[PDB]
Amino acid sequence: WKQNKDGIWYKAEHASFTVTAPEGIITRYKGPWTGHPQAGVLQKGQTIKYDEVQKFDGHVWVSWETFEGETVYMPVRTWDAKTGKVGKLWGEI
Repeated sequence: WKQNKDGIWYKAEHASFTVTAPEGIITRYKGPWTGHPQAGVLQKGQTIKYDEVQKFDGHVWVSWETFEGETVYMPVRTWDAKTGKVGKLWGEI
């Protein structure tokens, strides 16, 4: 794990994620923060391959690049910054 200037915990990791959340997962642009503009919604059953994992804004995120070259961040589980406790995974890896 490594932390950048903004306090975003990131780590390299190459794996695939399949969304199992009933109502899908909302994706964001720019970074792993709920306040960033929405990039779409990944619905149940859909799978993506991420190249980096982040811990920020009370969640664990996975990121990847789209065909268009934009980086998209997706939350995958809750994260308590003060204790490090992580919640249920919203999909399979």
